[PDB]
Amino acid sequence: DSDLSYPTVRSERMKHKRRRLVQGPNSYFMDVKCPGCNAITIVYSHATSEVQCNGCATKLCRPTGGKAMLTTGCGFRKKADH
Amino acid sequence: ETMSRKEWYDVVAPKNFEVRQFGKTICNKTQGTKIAADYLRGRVYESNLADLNKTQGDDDAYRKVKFVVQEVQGRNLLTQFHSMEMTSDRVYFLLRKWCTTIEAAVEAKTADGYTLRLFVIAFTKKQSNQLSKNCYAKTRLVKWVRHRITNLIRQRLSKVNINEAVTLLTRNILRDRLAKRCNPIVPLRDLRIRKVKVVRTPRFDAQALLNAHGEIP
Amino acid sequence: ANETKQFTTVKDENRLKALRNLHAKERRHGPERRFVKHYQNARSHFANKA
Amino acid sequence: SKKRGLTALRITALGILAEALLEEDTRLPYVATATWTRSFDAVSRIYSLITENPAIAVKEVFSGDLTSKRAVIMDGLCGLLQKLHVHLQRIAQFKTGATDEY
Amino acid sequence: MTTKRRNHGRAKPPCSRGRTRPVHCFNCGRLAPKDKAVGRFVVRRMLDQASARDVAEASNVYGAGFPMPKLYMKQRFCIACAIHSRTVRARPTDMRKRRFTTKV
Amino acid sequence: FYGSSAAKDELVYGVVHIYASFNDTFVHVTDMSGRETFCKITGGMKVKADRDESSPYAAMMAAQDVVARCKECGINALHVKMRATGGVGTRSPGPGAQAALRALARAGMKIGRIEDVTPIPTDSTRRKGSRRGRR
Amino acid sequence: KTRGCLTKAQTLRASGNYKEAVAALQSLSEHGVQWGPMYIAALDLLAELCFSQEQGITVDRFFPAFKWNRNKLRGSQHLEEGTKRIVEIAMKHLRALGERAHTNAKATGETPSEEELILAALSGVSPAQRAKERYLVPAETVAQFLGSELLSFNAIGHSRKLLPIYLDTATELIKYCQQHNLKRAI
RNA sequence: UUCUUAGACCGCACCAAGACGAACUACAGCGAAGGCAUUCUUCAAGGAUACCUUCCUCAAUCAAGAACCAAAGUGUGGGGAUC
Repeated sequence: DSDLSYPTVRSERMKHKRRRLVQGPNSYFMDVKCPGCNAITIVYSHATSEVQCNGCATKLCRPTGGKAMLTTGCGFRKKADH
Repeated sequence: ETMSRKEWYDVVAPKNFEVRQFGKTICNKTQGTKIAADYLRGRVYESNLADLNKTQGDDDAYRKVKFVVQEVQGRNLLTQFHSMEMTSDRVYFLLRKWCTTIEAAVEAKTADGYTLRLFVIAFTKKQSNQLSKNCYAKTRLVKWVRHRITNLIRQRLSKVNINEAVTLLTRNILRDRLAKRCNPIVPLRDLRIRKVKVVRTPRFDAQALLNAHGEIP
Repeated sequence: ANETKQFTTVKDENRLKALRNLHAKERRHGPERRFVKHYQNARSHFANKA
Repeated sequence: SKKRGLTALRITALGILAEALLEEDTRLPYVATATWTRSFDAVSRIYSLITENPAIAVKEVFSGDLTSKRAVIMDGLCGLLQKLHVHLQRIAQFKTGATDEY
Repeated sequence: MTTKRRNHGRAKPPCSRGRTRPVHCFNCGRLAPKDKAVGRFVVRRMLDQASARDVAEASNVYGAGFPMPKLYMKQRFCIACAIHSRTVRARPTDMRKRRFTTKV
Repeated sequence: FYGSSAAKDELVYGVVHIYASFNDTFVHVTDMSGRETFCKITGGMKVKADRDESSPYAAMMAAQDVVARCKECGINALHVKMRATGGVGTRSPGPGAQAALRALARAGMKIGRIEDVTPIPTDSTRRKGSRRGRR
Repeated sequence: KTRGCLTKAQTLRASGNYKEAVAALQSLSEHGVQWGPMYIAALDLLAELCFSQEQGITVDRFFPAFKWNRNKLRGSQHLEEGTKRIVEIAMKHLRALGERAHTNAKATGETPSEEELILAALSGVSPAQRAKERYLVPAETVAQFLGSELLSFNAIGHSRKLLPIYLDTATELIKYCQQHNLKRAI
């Protein structure tokens, strides 16, 4: 059990992102809608800035932490990785 | 001997404190150009709390309340608040190892000329389900407490006068309002007011004094 | 919510809750079942044991 | 807001003050009374400025739409008043008619 | 000669600290680091059991179930000072390596 | 006698400072202020010997002859404050207490609110002696 | 160990600041002077006095006091007296509260104005005959709750010498109800 | 040995000067080492973590040369409480 050329789920998913056999990212993109307009802006999950709503300006996120955190009352769908 | 020339007097305290007299003292005659009456003033006295005051006084006996003489009248002696304190032995009971400690020294003003310092102390407290033998705080955590301490003790006492103030400290009214704010910043085990002290005093008055003792027994 | 609430304490061990169960003005009526049970919490006033 | 004697942005300054005060509260939630009024008062003073000495709308930049001014722009329009309407309904919506609050 | 302790008689592992503050012995006023010196915490009766009765008797506050004050202090002994007064002792080379946490 | 004009048979408190050290005892008596005294009687005086100043016999033999004055002054009860050698000296007291207290209490004085007031520095400069101590 | 507190409570209510008196009664629970009283009853009276200022008492927080008081030991002939005293204060206060509520209702509503009148007019469909009943529904709730707890057994009674109390309390409770309006319960 | 009826020692109140920052203080933290513990304000720095950011071998180690370095010592001026 647990061949090292063909691991399970468990024996990958834990590990730090460079210590897989793949060395993928760890992040994704999203779409976000504001109450004050009809738009979709496309925003980065670990944004690390304040981003002004596409065509509006009010800030859809705060840059805080190692993962950025959406401004309140703004709805958010996710997107694929593919 | 000396004892022939000795007089007697009786100290009195404000009407904040329930038991008005609490002591009996001694002094010399006013013979000579000395006038011993002079040397009754600028004295100081030490009473326990719960002794000077009723009665009793719960777990309050450790604290020391101390006075001065502002003015002589009669064979009585009239006073005003000077310092409040605590015994040594007490503090070390509430001080334990594997916990943090916090210390703050306030500067406050009454609504009068009185200007004060309120030394404080507090300690962190382990959570009830905690499995860790550290209780230690960060730095930002600590500093907030001492911030949100100084502010409050300068906001309550700013608009409160002298006799109006002391009645809080003696009864431990402040401690309530303090700790119940503090706690969600980081958990506290105790807060106490370790010591209280007077720095700058307003200048002498007859009426403001006598109005704070009311009737004199 | 919880400020206005005090304590652990429902409305109530025992009769009160039964009395409110008893009937509705919507559905379920009214009188339905009678309890003979009552509960009151009492113990000696010291601190672990006498 | 008072600046030093002018009233140009004063207008802008009063605008943001009403919008900021009305939103914040953190309980329970909602606003009442005092805090509700300290936005209403500002809006009335803004409207007075708009009536009177204005129009005329000078220094910095003014418009009206779209870009940033911005309680001013939302008071265009009048989304600002809409936010007072929303919050008043809120206060009401929680407390049931009984005591003098009503 | 050898090494007789892994610690080296200290609470300092290498690659951690360079110097820890000296302190003044309770007894003779010798010095040593904080780590080397042996700490104890006393919790010491003001009066005897005997004595306490003969005071509390007269007293207007004590012996109501209200306890009489105790004296608290900490004491930091030097190594020689310690072993002398018999706070600590030499032990077998199998029971030398033992700990008891801070629990008394 | 020179006692109080206040009351009769109702307690009058003094303050009593019991200084304990390894080389002497003192007993001292004051009113409440500490600006005026009633006694100042020291263990040493009751012995002739440098050796036996601090030993428990000396202490007690002071305390007796203190209350032998204080009664006449009308002091019935007492408040007691226990002290030790210094701030750079030892926190531990001498053997001149557990002597002193146990005399006074059985000499027909009352007692209340015993305290420990002794110098404790936040910090000091140097303790007397040296890096290697007395040896 | 009863004075150093009552005074503390006095400070928390007489200057108004105001949940403090209740906090003080809680602090007050014995030790150390459970049945002297010599003023335990007096302390109890101060706690009872506090009705109705919002929040913090609404006096459904009372109840601990009844349980405490008593509150042994009863190795003396004061058990009956204590029970009677607690009941008496509670009843007296209840009557007073009722009286105040009644007065308020009678007063405003006939008359109006201007605020009551505007509310009635609004939509609001309603008299002030109707509206003033707002006082009454709370008054009823407080009374109902007190009865519901009071008569159950810490209070207690029951002995040859303790149960004869219990009927008196019931009579006081019920006669009072008959005066006014009411009643779901008891 | 030494200090005292020229009132020592002791008690209380207050002022002066210089040094230090107890307990909490730990098989804990930070710094390249030597080293660093009261509080508030302020000035520039450093490490770790987070990133689908940018650049694209710019690195490792090291005679010469250079900077830093406990306590004791030397010089000039200042301070002088404790040891």
